[PDB]
This record gives sequence, C-alpha cells and structure tokens, in this order.
Amino acid sequence: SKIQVAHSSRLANLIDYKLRVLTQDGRVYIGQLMAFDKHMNLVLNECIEERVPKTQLDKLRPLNIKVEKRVLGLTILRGEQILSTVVEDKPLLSKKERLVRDKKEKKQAQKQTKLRKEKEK
Amino acid sequence: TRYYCEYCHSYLTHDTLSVRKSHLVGKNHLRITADYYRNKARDIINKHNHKRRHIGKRSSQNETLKVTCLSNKEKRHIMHVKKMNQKELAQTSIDTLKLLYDGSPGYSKVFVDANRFDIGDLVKASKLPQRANESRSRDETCESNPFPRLNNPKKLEPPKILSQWSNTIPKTSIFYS
Amino acid sequence: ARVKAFDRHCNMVLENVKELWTEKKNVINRERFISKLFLRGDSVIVVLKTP
Amino acid sequence: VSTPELKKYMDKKILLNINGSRKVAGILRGYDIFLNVVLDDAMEINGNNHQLGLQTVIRGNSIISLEALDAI
Amino acid sequence: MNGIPVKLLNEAQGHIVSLELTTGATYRGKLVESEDSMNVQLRDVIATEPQGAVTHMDQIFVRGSQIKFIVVPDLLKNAPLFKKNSSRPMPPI
Amino acid sequence: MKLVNFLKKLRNEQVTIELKNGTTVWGTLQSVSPQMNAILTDVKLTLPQSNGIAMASLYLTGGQQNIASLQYINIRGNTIRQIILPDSLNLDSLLVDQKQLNSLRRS
Amino acid sequence: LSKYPDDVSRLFKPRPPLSYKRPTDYPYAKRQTNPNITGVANLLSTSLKHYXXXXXXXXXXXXXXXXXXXXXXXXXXXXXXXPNVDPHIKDTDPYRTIFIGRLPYDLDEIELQKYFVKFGEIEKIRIVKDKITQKSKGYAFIVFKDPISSKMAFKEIGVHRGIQIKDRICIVDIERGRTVKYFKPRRLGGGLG
RNA sequence: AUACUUACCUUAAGAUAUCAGAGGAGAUCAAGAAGUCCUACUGAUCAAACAUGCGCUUCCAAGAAGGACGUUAAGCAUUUAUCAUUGAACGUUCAUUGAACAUUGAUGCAAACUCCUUGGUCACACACACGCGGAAGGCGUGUUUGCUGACGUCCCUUGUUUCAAUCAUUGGUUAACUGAUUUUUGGGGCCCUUUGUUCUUCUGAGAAGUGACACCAAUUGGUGUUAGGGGAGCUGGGGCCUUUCAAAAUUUUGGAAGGUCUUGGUCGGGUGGAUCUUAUAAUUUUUGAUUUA
Ligand SMILES: [Zn+2]
Repeated sequence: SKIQVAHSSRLANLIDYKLRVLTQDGRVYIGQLMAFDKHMNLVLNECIEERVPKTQLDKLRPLNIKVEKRVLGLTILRGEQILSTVVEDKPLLSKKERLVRDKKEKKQAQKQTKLRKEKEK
Repeated sequence: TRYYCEYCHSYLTHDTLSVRKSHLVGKNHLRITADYYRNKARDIINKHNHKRRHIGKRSSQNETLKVTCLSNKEKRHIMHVKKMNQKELAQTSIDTLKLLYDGSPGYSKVFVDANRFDIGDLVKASKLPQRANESRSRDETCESNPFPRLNNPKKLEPPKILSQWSNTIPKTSIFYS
Repeated sequence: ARVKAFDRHCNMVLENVKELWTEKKNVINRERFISKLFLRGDSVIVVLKTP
Repeated sequence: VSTPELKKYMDKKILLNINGSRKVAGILRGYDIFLNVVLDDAMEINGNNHQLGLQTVIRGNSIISLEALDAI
Repeated sequence: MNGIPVKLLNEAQGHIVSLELTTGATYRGKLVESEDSMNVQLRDVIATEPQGAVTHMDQIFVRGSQIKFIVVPDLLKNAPLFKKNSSRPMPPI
Repeated sequence: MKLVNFLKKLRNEQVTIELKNGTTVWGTLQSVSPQMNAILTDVKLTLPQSNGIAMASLYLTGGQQNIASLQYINIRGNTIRQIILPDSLNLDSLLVDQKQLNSLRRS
Repeated sequence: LSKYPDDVSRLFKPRPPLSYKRPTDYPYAKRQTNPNITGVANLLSTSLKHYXXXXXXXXXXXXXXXXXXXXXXXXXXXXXXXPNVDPHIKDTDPYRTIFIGRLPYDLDEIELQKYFVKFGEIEKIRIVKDKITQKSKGYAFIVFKDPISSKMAFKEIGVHRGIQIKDRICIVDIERGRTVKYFKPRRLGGGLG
C-alpha cells in the first residue's frame, strides 16, 4: 500500500488516520480512528466491516477474495474483542494543514474563554 | 471526579449515576443540546466545498454565453428564500391517510399514535415530566359514528401547487361549485 | 528450559528453551530450540520442576 | 463500581440468555455490582422444559442478556 | 474516570443504536441508558440470532463484556467530546 | 517487579512474536505499552501449518501477496502469547532493573 | 421518538438496519480453548534427552548489593559492641550534663560559657572537634555543678532549646550517652530527631 | 437575572526523566552512620518540540488509484426451502391435530458497461541515451525544556500572467544611451465551478471595517468565520567569503565581527489535562475458554 507509516508513532499520533483494525473473530474494521482510551476502546468513523465467508476461506488457503463488507459507519469498537490494528490510509489534510488547523482551534478556544470572562463581568 | 458537561460548559462536582441522569434529563441541558446539534448541521450545510479544482491544460470555443450575477441585496434575499424553503421541505410530511381514514372503525387504534402496540408504550413512556402547571382511544367502535355524512365532514382538501408556477394553471375550471 | 526471572503475573524469561508439541491428525511430534524467550504467564498452565 | 440499573425489572419476569443457548426465565429477585442475578421460579426453556427449583442465583460472567417478559 | 469512547456511549442516549454481541447477535433499537461499565439497556429491540432469524424484544439489557461493538448514529461524528482544544471554564473550588 | 519494563529496554530491537492465535510476527519493536501493547514497524508475518480464523486475520491485513508484509502493526497485549528475543542480547545486562535496585536501597 | 422532536427526527436519522449473513466464529457451543491438554509425565523422559545450566548473574548483581548492605550493618553492630572507659567523657554525674548540638563552627568557648552561666555554675566544658581536621564538629558537653540548673537549662521556655547562639538555632538535650538504657549514636543506627 | 422549596452528590493514592559525584538536610553523644531526599551545580544517556541539511528514500494526469451499501441480472452452474402423533393406499403419498426473513433468493465463477471521489493534468522543454516550491518516512547537526498549553509591526494586492507606449526616480558610460522600480493606457493568452461572479458588510469593479458578521431556537442562549499572497523593518537558523585571537603539527579546529544567499516567525495554583506507577493477575476491555479437539 506504500503508505510509509510513521516509524516512531503510536496511537495518539495515529489520530484521524484510516485504520484497518482486526479482531478475534477475524473480522476487519476499516475507518478513521477518532479516539481511543486506556482499554483500547476505539471509535471508528465511517467504518466498514469485512469478513471472509467460510466458503471463500477455502480459496484463501495456500487469488481473488470475495470479502463481505457491511457498513457500520460511526461505530465504537471494544478493546476486549480485537487482535491488532494497522494503518491503511493517511488522513486527508497534511501536517502543515493539521498544524494550522490546530492553531486556529486553539485561538478560537482562547477567544471563547475571553468571552466567558466577558459574560462573567 | 468532576463531570464536565461540554454542552452546558458547567461541572458536576462529583460524578455519580443520579446527578448524571438528573442532568441529562434537565431542560437546560436539552435546550443547549438541541441548539448545538442543529448548529453543527447548519454549519456543515452552510460550509462551502471549495475544492482545489485542478485546472487542466487544453479552437472549438467559438460560442460565448452571458453570465447572470445578482445584486448583493438580491443575493441575500434569494439565499434567505432558499433557506426557508429547505427548512420547509425537510420538515413537511404528508398527512393524507390520517385525514382520509378519519371515520374508520380502527382508525383510533392504528393511526392515533400510541395505540398501535408496537410503538405504543413509547409515547406513554416518552412523555416528559409535567411538573409545571398547565386521545380518541380503543373504546371507539363502529356504532360511534354510524353515518359519517350526517354530521358534515369537511371536504377533501384541494391539492397544493408551486407558487413559482401558480400563474400557469388552467384558468376557468369546468363545473363551478 | 531454565528460568531467568519471575513475575507477579508469572511472566517468565526463559533461556535455552526446548519446546516440543504434538501434531495430531498420524502424529508428528515437532520440537524447536528457542534460545531467549519471554513467555506470558497466561498461557502457562503448570510449572513442573525436576530435581 | 456502579450498581446496575435493573430497578425497573425489580419484580418482573425476565428471560436471561445464559451463555449462548441456555435460556432461563424467572423473576429478578436481586442484582449486585457484578450482575450476579437472583431469580425466583427459574424455568429453563429448551426449544423439553425444565424447572429449576425455588430460588437460584446466576453468575454475572455467564449472563449475556436479559429481556423483560413482563410489561412495564 | 471514563475516557472518550464510553463518554460517547453516555452521549448517544435515546437514539437508534445497533449492537453486535459476541454470539453474533446484533440487537438494534433505541438506547435507554448506557452505564459506564458498558451494560446497555435498549428498547424496541429487533434482534438477529446467529441462525439467521429475526425477532422483536421490547426491552433488553445486554451486558457490556459481551458487546462486540456498538454503532451510534452518524451525526456524533461531529461531537464536542472530540474537540481537542476546548478550554475549561475554571473548574469548581 | 513487572517485566514489561524489561521490554521497555528493548526499543529498536528485532524480535519475533507468536500470538495466542498462532500468528507469527517478525519485525522490530518501536516501543511497548504499560500493558504490553507492542507496536512493531517493518513486519512480515507468517502462519505455520491450519487455523481458519488465523487465515482470515492474516489475509485481510493488507499486502498479503503466506507471508504478509506490513509497514506497521500495533499488537494488543492479551494477544501476545510469547515473544522470542534476539540471542545476541545479554540478559545479564537487562534484568538488573534500576527500579528494583533503588527499591533495595529504599528498604 | 425521544424528548425534543426536531433533530431526533431530521438530523440524527440513523442507520439502515444492517444486512446479516452467516458468521465465521463458533456459535458458543464450541468456543473451547484446548480440552485435549498435555499429559506432562511423558516429558520427564525427554529432559534426559535434553541433556549444562547457564549462570544467572543478574540475581548475583542484586545479591551483591544485598550482601553489601548486610555486611555494612554487621560492621555497624561490630562498632556497637565496641562509654564509661572513654577519656573524653568525664566521670561526673550524667544528670548534671547538658548536651548542645547544631552549633555554628566559629562559636568560641567563652561565648558558650556566656550563654550557659545564666543557670548554674559550670564545672567543665568539652566542645567536640575532629581529630584530623580540628574543625569544631558542632556539639559540646557541659557539666554544671548541680543537677537542678542542668534541669532548668533543660526546661526551655524563653531559654536554651531555641536560643540563637551565633545567628543559628541550636539543640539542647540531657546527656543520653550515660543515662538512658538503649542509646546508640548516629554511627550506630541511633540518634534523636 | 434574583428569591424560596425539594431531589441528588461532594474528595482513590503517587510520580513527571534516569544514573554518578559538588554542596546542603552543615545528621543529638565524645573524629564519622549506612542510607534516603532536594537543587537555576556539573557530567553521561533518553524523551519531546523547533530550525537546518542529507549530491537521503518513495509517491504525485484519455488514463492511474479506491469504491459502488449500482445495473446488465430471474447471465451461467449447484443446493435447500419444518418436526411430532393418528388414519388410509402401494420407505413414499394424502388427510387431520399440535408446536416453532427471503427464490426474482442463497453459494461459486467471472466478465462487461455506466457512475463516483481523489491527484503538480506544475515549471521547463518535445529532444537519441545506457529545476524550484509539494506530500510521506529515515538519518545527522544545533537550540530549548524535562510533560503540555490554558488560570491568576507597517504597507500593497486578492482575477492572474506577458508585451508595447508615456512619465517620475536612481546608477553607469560619452543632452544622448542602457538597466532597475513605480504609475497610467492598450492588446494577447489563461481563468472566472469565484456556481452567492468571490476576510466580512453594502452597491452594480468600487466603498467601509478588522469587537464585528453570518445564522437556529425561545433581548437571551448556542456554533462557525475574522483569511490568503507579496515586500520592508526586526528577530531565529543554515551555507559561503574576509579579518583578528587562541591551540596543535603553510594546514586544521574553536570563538567574535561584517557582507551575500536561502527558510521560518512577528513567579504562583486545594487549577485542569496528558503520560507512567499502585490499588489492579479473580465476574466488565491487559495477565487468555476463539488453532475446534
Ligand atoms: Zn449539560
């Protein structure tokens, strides 16, 4: 997929990436992680869940693989029944764009606190 | 310990189940809540796409057509009209079959909204606490309304029409009332 | 194998690991030498110690 | 830490699905912070029936879910 | 305390969620009240057994540690829980 | 006394990992979490001779075309069954545990 | 519907009910780990077929610190067995000695007299020094002539324990090298305050 | 907004680099604890941010990547569409009684069309070998801090680009010439999906502003936006050159200063948050009941 994932990044740095998290069942969830926690409960935006069927599993044995996708959208997956997560797509907006966006979010937040201080007066 | 309510921008000094339930049912929370969710949707619908639109590089361009701009007052007016009309088209449903089956033997079990058994126990349970001061149900049978055209019902309502094309109707209907 | 460390959880470092199991379908017993291992105590059922 | 919200089901006939095919119907006499559940008049339903004595208590690990058979 | 995802599950109260269970059962219905321990209580529940049937519970209470995931509605994509920078209005004293 | 700290001394070291499933994983540790969520860049991972759930969990992780070559795999702690260290590494150096030493001086 | 009508109807407008078909996992009856578990007693042969044991050497590195701690404590106890024979201590009454410590270095002995003559006539005074540096260590031993002004010098309200001798607060005790039953100095695990 | 009443609730703990010395806490017993603790002390490693490089490495225009929760499509092949009891006829068929999605499906194999979203459809050039600014990662150097941040500059333009003419200023050469910059006029190209014909408002490009504007509910409450480019001043970093001083054997290294180029910017706290320890390896996510025996 030649995506070249950041060699020194873990979960909090992986935010808004498009993941391919894999579970104990062998089902795959694909989508933007928007949040995790201590127990690895993930949210997953626009998520699609794919299985292989039992029948297509025979072809998977030691190729074109009719994976079955249902569309779960905004789901919020659990840390108990997962196995492992990888990264599939990079996010939409680049590091400069994410950086300028975070600057604007912080300026707006400081401004809202100034407005709270004004209404408190 | 502290439960920050992101909508109310207030705190709960010590989290427990009962102050959470009583806060999330609280009318102040519901009002700021509804304002926020409406607000996010009207922002996302308002927010223009503004794609990059990577312009390619290209004889047969001989025809030239006139663009049509508008005045800034005219822009703001037609945008306001479109806002009101989107808000109508989303909200409006179609009555008809309520008004059609008005006299029916089992209208008052089926369309009267919580006598249906399926959604029925909801609307009793979804009723809000009525702490401030100030139904046609299953009892209705056939012999309640024996003969509907004795006691005059209103006619079937005349169908609705786009005002943009209201000028182009058949003038002078056959058969005056 | 010989044990290098202990855990509350019985996470165990093992050195010069012999491991050996049984493929039952007939049977081929397969063995593998793994010299430096870190084994989680969840899989560990029973620790027997020879004198 | 939080005790579960089975207060609405306090006397109403509930149906646990226990473990994946065990289905037990009783009346919810009790609950603790682990969803250990004390049922009265447990009557295990196989798809044949089997009654399960006067009182019973069922492990909140084994319990998957429970339905209110009685109206609320 | 909670952390972001179970706070989201505390947010999506009274709205149409869909749960898979570990058995493969995917309950679907309105979400009466979730707890912090992810025990979630649901209403007007339409259930899909592993065998492929469908039935209708009225009033289910599925335990948290057999939830496979839960799907909330789409709009909570845009939620103030996700805002990384919203500053705190002077915590109580 | 926990041994995850042992693994925390092992950033940029090349191990294999056998999972409770049966998946075998080859590729360096970039870090390790408190409860042993081990993140691993430059993986190629294999499944020895078979488990159908493991077959699905192998293929579906992209770049299968049964060695699957992946840039970056986070692995959850309760999936890691056993982890094979490099034999070049000296265990006498690592198990010394400066925290356990300080606690001996704390006593 | 829920409490407010507008966004519950329009905005949230949730997901389609979702398509189901056949799972891959096992439908509870067989979730098993491994009921066919090993029968270890065969392997008691194969360890003979396994046949030295490598040096642990890290527990040795901790055991060196533990053994050094016990050896230093034992050298302490050897200094504990090894104060009537001592020539610095004068064989006066222990009840008429007052100990002072936390003393400034440049404090002259005549000043020590001057702060101490207020209560009783002083018999003799030994301020303790290093024997190799000859810096004043910071503690001294006073015997008065009576016990009662040693006790009034021990009773401290407005006086000694808290007096600022050469711009520093000092500490003022009865001598416990002779008096109390179990006393060890700082070198011997004891000491006060 | 204020008052009154009711209901509910009021504190898990600790740490924030690590190791070794300098000094302190100048250690309450006859010269001394050992240890442990702190630090604008120093030294070493590590982590994070920022800057710079790497003649780093890879990816960037009818097609390529991804998707269709679309069709052709009942395309073709295969399979399946309850049990129990009783009666009758020769295991089957029919009838009665009792109990509990879908065949146009499902599964497999493809194949084609149509559609969708994204991307430097860049600059240069269109030719006979064996370029700058983008996006993602790796390494190196330097600074700063040992968690983070909260609480207690000016001017021009915003359709752009190119060409000619006029005028102003400045430099050089002998009033003439050449070059640079600014203004105006005109033409050509590209683009106007800028879909509301453009940071916000107003008018049909111009004008004003940088608390205001926009909008949904009932003056109040909520969310978003306040931009982009260029230049100058100043500041940070890197590279080169020159001078001086020191050290080592004309050369190397380090520091300072000046010039040129390139890139970037314009003390406290019962506060919270983040990370890591400890409760916490016992039913709810991390100390295993998902290799199906
Ligand atoms: Zn609130």
